[PDB]
Amino acid sequence: GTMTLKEFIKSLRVGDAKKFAARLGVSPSYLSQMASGRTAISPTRALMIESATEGQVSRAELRPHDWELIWPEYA
Repeated sequence: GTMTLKEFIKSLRVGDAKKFAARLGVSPSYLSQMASGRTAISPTRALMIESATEGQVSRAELRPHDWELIWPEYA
């Protein structure tokens, strides 16, 4: 990918980021905790974020320490 989840959210307008949290089925607080590394991004939600950002925030940035194991085919 090109950027981290935190970097991508930083770039959205506040209104857009509230809509992005809504689209992901999470609260803006939970999205923030995900972007700040305070809680895990589930494998499915990583796929959701990857597809929503057209690959800009990829599963490798969202599960940096075990993406090679969860998706051996992606590598």
